[PDB]
Amino acid sequence: RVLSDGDHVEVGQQLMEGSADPHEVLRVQGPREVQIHLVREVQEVYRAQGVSIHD
Amino acid sequence: LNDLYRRVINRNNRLKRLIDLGAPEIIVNNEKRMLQESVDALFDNGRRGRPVTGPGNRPLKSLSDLLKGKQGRFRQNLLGKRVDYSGRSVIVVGPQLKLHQCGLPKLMALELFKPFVMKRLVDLNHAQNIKSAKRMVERQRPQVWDVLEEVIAEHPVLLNRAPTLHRLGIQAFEPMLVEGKAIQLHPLVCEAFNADFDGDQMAVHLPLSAEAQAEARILMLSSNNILSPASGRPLAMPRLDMVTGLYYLTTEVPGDTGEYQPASGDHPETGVYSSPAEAIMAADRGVLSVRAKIKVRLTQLRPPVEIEAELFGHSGWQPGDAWMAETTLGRVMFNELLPLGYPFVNKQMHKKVQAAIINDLAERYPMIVVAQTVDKLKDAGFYWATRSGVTVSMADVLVPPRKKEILDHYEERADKVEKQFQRGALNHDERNEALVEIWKEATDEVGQALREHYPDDNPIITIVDSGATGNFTQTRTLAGMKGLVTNPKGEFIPRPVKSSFREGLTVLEYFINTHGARKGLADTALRTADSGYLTRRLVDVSQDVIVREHDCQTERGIVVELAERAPDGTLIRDPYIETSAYARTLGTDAVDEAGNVIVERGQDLGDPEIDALLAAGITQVKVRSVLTCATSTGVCATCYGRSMATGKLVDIGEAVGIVAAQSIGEPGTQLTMRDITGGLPRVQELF
Amino acid sequence: SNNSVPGAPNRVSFAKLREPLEVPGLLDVQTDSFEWLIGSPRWRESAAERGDVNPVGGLEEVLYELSPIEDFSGSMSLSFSDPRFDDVKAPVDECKDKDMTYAAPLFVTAEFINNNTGEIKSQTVFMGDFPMMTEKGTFIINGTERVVVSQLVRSPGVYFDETIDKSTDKTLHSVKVIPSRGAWLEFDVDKRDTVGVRIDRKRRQPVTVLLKALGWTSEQIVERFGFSEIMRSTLEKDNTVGTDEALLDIYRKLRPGEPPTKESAQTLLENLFFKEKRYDLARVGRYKVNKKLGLHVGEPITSSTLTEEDVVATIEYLVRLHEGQTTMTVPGGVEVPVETDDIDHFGNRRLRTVGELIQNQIRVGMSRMERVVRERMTTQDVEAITPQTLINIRPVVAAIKEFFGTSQLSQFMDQNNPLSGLTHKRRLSALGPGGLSRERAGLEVRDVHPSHYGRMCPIETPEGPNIGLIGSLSVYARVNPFGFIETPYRKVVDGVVSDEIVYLTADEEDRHVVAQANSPIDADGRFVEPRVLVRRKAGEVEYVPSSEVDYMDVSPRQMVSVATAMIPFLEHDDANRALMGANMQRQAVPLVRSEAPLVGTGMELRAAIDAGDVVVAEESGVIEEVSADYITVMHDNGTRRTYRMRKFARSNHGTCANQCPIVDAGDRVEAGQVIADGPCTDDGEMALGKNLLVAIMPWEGHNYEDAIILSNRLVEEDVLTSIHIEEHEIDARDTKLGAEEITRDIPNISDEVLADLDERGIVRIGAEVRDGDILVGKVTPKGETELTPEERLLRAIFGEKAREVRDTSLKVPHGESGKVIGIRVFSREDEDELPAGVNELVRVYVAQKRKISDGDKLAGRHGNKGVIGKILPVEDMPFLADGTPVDIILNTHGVPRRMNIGQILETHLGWCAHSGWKVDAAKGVPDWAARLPDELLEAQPNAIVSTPVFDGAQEAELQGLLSCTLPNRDGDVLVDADGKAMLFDGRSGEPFPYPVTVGYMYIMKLHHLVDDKIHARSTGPYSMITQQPLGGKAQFGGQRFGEMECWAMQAYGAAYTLQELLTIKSDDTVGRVKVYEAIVKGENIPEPGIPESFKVLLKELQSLCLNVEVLSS
Amino acid sequence: ITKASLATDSWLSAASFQETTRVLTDAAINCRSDKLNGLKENVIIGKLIPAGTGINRYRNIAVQPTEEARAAA
Amino acid sequence: LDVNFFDELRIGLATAEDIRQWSYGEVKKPETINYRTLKPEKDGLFCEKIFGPTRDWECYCGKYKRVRFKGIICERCGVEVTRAKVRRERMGHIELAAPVTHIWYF
RNA sequence: AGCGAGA
Ligand SMILES: [Mg+2]
Ligand SMILES: [Zn+2]
Ligand SMILES: [Zn+2]
Repeated sequence: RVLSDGDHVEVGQQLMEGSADPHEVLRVQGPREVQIHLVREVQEVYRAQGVSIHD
Repeated sequence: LNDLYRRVINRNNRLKRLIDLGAPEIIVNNEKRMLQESVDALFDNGRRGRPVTGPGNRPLKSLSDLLKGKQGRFRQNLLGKRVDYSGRSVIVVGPQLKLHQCGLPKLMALELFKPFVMKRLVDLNHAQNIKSAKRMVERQRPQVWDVLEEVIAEHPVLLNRAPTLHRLGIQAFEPMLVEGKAIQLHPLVCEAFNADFDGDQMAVHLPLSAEAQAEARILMLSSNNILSPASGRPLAMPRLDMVTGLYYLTTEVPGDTGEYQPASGDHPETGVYSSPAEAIMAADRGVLSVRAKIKVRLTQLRPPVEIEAELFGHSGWQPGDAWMAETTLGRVMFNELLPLGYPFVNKQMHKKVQAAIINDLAERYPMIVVAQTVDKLKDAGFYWATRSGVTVSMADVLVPPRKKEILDHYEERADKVEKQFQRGALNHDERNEALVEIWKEATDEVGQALREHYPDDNPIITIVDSGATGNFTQTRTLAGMKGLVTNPKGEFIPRPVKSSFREGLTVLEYFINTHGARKGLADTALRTADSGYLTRRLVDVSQDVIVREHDCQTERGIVVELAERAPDGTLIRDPYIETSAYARTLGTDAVDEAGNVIVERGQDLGDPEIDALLAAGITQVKVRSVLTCATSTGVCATCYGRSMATGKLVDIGEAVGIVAAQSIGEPGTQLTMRDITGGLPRVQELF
Repeated sequence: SNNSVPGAPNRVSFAKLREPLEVPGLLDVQTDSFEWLIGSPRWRESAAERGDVNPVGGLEEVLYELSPIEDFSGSMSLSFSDPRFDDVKAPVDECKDKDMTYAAPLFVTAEFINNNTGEIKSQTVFMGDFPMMTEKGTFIINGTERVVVSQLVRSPGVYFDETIDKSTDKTLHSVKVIPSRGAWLEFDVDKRDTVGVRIDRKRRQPVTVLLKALGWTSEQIVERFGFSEIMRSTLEKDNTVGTDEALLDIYRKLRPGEPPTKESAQTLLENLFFKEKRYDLARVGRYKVNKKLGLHVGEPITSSTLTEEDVVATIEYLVRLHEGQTTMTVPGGVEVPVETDDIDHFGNRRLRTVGELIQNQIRVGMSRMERVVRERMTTQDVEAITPQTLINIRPVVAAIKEFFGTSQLSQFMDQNNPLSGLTHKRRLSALGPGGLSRERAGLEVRDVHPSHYGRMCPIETPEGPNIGLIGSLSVYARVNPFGFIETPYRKVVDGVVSDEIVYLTADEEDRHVVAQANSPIDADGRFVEPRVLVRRKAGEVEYVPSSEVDYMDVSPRQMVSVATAMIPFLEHDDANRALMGANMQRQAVPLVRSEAPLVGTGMELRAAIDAGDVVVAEESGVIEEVSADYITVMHDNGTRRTYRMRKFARSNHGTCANQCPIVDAGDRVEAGQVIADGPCTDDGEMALGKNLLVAIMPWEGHNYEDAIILSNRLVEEDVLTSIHIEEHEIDARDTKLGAEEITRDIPNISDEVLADLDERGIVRIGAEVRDGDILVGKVTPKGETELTPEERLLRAIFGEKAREVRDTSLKVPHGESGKVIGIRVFSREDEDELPAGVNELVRVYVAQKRKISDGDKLAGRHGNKGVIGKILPVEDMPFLADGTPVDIILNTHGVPRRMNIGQILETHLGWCAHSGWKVDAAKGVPDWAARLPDELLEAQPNAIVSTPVFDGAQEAELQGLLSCTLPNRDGDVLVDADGKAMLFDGRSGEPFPYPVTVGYMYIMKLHHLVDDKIHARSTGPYSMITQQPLGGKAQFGGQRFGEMECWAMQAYGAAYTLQELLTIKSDDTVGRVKVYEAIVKGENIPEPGIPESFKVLLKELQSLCLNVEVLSS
Repeated sequence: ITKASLATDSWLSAASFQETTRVLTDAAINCRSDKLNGLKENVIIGKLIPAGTGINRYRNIAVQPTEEARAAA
Repeated sequence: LDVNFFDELRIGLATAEDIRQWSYGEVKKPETINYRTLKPEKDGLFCEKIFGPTRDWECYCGKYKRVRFKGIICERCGVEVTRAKVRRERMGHIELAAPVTHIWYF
């Protein structure tokens, strides 16, 4: 469902559109979540052009 | 630099004299300030105030300018040096060479090996002593060629092609003499170098020490590096010509001569043949085409899994056993090239299928077999590509017959949008977007019409759809319509180009077109610069990530999702599983429905394991990774996982850091873009 | 009828349109500008035709602006006038030979006046040896040929820009007044609603402050500038009252550190702007300010300095633009539409041609000379001074010399082939003194601008790290007297397309509307259709208002340069491949024979004749006597003239400059006719390559990935071969020890090694030599050297001369060999003009005949390049049904995805040309052939044709022609309708299962020969301050094991080989001899030491007062 | 990544990397001693990298024939 | 010279005492080489008395010229007769009349 | 030091 005013949110749900700075996510969710974030984002940008790099 | 020193000494001496004579405070103070400025200029000229300039009005190279920058001492002379015992030449494809071989012109080899050949021809008494031998070689006396063949033998050599974007930019071959002045490279390694034969210059280096020769012969040998260190996909795989030849060989054409026909009541099937040899002997006659369905009694190729399981079941010893195979002769001739143990494939050889075959072959069989099979495959591919009958002619480029009707249909909408704008219905931006949408739709429509208009055997569709090279966008631009052309700012020209290159672009269409190509060429340069800088950064950060221990036994780990549960209830494999969970060591034992362990802790998690996990119905698996590695120094073998290149567990000395960084940087440039960044700048920001 | 020149090969063309204008004098860009600089009578007449109001030469202009000059008091003055040139001191060929610069004396009549008493003293002053331009359009400097390429630079004037401010998301406007050597004021508007000066890049202002500095009053500011609210805003915010106060604040801010005064402030501003001493806009600059602001549109131009009118109008325009007005009318000035300017628009990018560059350098030298004069005037005794003793010419001659040598825009001529030399002219480089450098240059200057159409080629461009900065002029482009680039357009009125041609600049095209050349005309001068294609102001190729399109494109191919205009079927090639093909048309080597292309373009001739490598009869007459060296022709009136050929002269890039006559001893020849062709010319047409039979099959992987396989026939019959001449120089200098000597007097020389050498220590002429052979025998005085006792004992064992004079003789560099064409002995003993110190300079010319082989780079004209994988015997070559073996076999896989099927089309057409055709017009003409020009329904075999660039052979016509391909010798058509034939395999013998595209392609031998690329190094010279042996094939190239190679080596885990490389292969000065010894004697390679670069680093860090120590442990 | 690199305990590598003047000034003020443990450093000074064939378990392998081989002699 | 005993590398500020300890001399004249005979000057920027002999194994004046005179200093010119390559190793120092501050730390 | 060029 599209995130809308009056909706209960999570502790990590991206509110708006666009990326988020990794410092903030680190401070909120510890080291593991920021690790997973960074790997996911870099892998995404690479995958977007069809180049395969192991995680 | 010496002059700066002279300035300092002059001013110091003058100061000494000024203090000695007894001078007003003003003069001596000024002289002291001058001495200060001189020492300043000496240690760093130009940092404060205008740089001290020399003849020609140029700053003097201060004593510190020797150290900084690209041209400083650190990154031109210490880590990167010019080296003796090296050569360079243009490269020409040689398909007659084995994968572990490279041509080397006679003069270049003679010069490179001049010490060794001297030694041998003095040992052989062709020359009395060293200096007579040196004279013998400097005039290339006829006797010094045979000795040269003797010495070069079994002496590995490295071949670099700048830039070395990744580890496979430099490989060791066994050199062989060739006549004229051109390093004859093996085609199958072309991709590894990304070296394509139109005036590339490949440098040659010659290992000397016993350790260096062992390293080159063992670690670096071209036949020992097939799989990419990045994603492990084979890099010696046939491509371009070979893949096309194999696609032509192994494809099936119904209705061809010598086909199978089970008709009875008048004659037998007349499609079966006693042995593959019989099939080739028939093909020599103008009877059997190589691409016809037939039934051959094979006695030397292993049947696929189902036929083995049915006819033999348990221990089918194929080298003597015989079985009836309903396939094309070309596929049989292909399957003879694979090792004995590999089952019969019986599939059309798209580049994808070739890649899968080579991957499985490397996973199972030892590397040497992989090299031999790949080389045989290259040979057959070239031969049958020659016979494939793929050529390009205007007549072979068929425009779509419905083009004009589509053009009219969509130009009508374009005129309608023009009219609506002329009545002020919408602003310039809105009508630009409307035209963009209308013309993109027209683009897709003509592309579909062209695709469905082509037959399958056409040279262009044959080359593109076999995976050999190129994409259908290029075909559609070639015949049909090129499309929307990019504004030099980056937007889309709403004209747009409506002409095929076969039909020939008009003057203005060409002028519009030039924008995009020029911008692409410009964008290549800056992007490769930034990519190189990024690789430098990543390498430095990871310059000290090397394996140290086999295992830390750390309980900690990460979780990877693998397949996601379907809403209807089903396990669909996650699309991006091949780069996430493959080649990883399980941190914890898998559990199924609170049942036994399908695969316990400490397994490489290769393809059968993931297949078993998917079949059993488990998604989340805890795998070990470098992130949660307990060992303080570097990482451990097990947590890092499988070496993608070697195909087995990592060694206790591998510099996985450098491999990592180079693998991240290698897809630079080919990493293109289409405000939040999303390209190489975005990667840079993330790191 | 091409006509063009008297001697004309009948190359029929597929053109549908007829050019109204012949292709201009492609070399005019240089010669006309230099003539303008001189003030030649030819330039005088040309300027008279089109603006006789003010014919003044560049020199004349410099002298005029310079003269008169006065001292500080004004008691005496000096003036210049009447520049003039004497006859050149020597002819072109001699100047080329003896290194001396082809130059003529320059004379100026000076005039010294004394105001106190009244006298005028005048005499010619001999400014110096001006370098002149040869007729071909190049200068000769130090013997070499040098060309002054045109520079692209932003014209001065007033430029308005607008940008959004992300901080407030508002459109803020700014203006730059760009002068020539001025001050750079800018009226920038910030997000805050206040307009403010930023004068000479110093910390902003309010504009009203400046205005009050000129002498404006607040009520006057409201009167002129009050209409806008920002102006009232800044008026109140100015909080600054009094003209004295305004000038005080400005003076405090402009030259701080000096004591403010109410006397030296008006002078400051007035000198800074309204004095020509420091703020010259030049003519183009002032013209642009006047046009853009519409102040003096009617008046002629002079006194480039500005007026307060100018600046106040600029502020007015800026504020109106910020308001959003469309048009403004200055009091007493024409209204002009208020709009923002562009930067890259060629109404702002002007061309500094050779004349402008040399004039600027002259002006700089003149400023220096005038400074010297003015300085010495304080110390000049009155009445004892005359101009000749007053003028010191040395700075001017020094400036011109240092310009023509080492100036960026004075480039070493590039005579790879006539086309390369031609295209080096007409080359516009955006980088140089006062231009954008590659680094600082952004990514937006490199891209095409819609204004480029007809003024600069979007296709031709370097592919390296230079794309965009350097381009080539369009064919029809002509340079504005103000330095802009004009293009021809036919004017059409009431839809009557007359032949009235008008040259329009960028701005004028922008105002009007221009059609396209290939818009069909009804033959009545009117458009046969509605919906005629059109371009407009902003550069948008948009749908068209039918009729009343004010202008049109003189012809197709107006947007292409000379190089790319020679690519047949260009319209079928992608821009990338066309760009490459144009680039590679400038790298073809001149072959021994040269053959004109079967398929080409109308430009194959004009390029050859304008390249100026080809002898053209000056006046008509009958050839009296012709020989291989010269042609003597008897003119129609008594007089006879002899053209002497140039035989095997070395060109600037080592190629041959051979000329051979093409006229017999009885022919009558008219003026403008070619009488002796050149390197890459065949009967007047540029022939850079050869027409070879080609197939498009992937053949056994030898033509893998754009690799090329050739018939040995091309080696046997010698259709691909190049002459290369290289010169080796050696000088007998003088030393403290003694002097070198060039003669057979050599130490320890074998009899044989001295056999080739003549008594004078010069190898015998026309002699075969090999790498290392003594070209010239020279010996240097050894002075004093401590000998070794072991050598003394040796010398005793042989009882021979110990000898002193050290041996250093000119020897063939490694990897070179050939015949000795010529030896030149320029000696001080012969009283030659040797540079100070050398006593005898000898140059030996060695020539080699290079044949085609593996590694050599070939390419067609459509970017289809490649090295030669193999050269098969003619027997195992695919041969057609008739038994003709193919010459080349390209790879099919390269065609589609490189998107350059023009070659394929060319291939088909080539075959059609080679076989010859005959359209079967038995029952009328075939429909597809209806539009074909006459005399194209029939063509004998080997009939040359031409397809113009954007108006050539339509694919339907190609199909039709390919259908009728009259048989070769017997009744058999080797190529079917499709263009593909059945080819027999040379090796197996069986015919190939499917037909193969076969035809004739025109390909070329590019100058990237393998012999010049192959290189090897085991041991040789090492660098000075560091080891790590010297790089470069020139010296002895040690191949750079750079950083990425180290990374790759580490990634393998290969450590010992890395250490070996970086220590004992490169740097370690002690290990190196040890590894050599081990190799020679067969022992284990020793252990590596410490590389010698680490210690130089240690010493340098220590030298920075950084105590660096290597602790043991 | 840049900061992580420049925070290493090896001034000879940081200096090789970037912004030479500042890094050397800092390391000098701290009397910092580089232990020469990374890869760039071992390259610069020209001794064997501690990776692959250079680490202390392979770099010093003892190789000798077998007693049976000595018996074959 | 140097060996594999490089276990630790140390960098630090060099005090004036250290600088004059490194130096083998004290250049005090701005003279490189004689314009005529092309030889280094005394106490110049290339002084053989400080940085060693230009050509190996002889002093400036030439009193000693062979290998057996290794490590000896000629009294006449003071040149230490040894290998020439040491000229890449030996440092000088200029005793500034007044103190100066190093730029890098400023 | 400066030019031009190949990949
Ligand atoms: Mg290439
Ligand atoms: Zn671990
Ligand atoms: Zn002495």
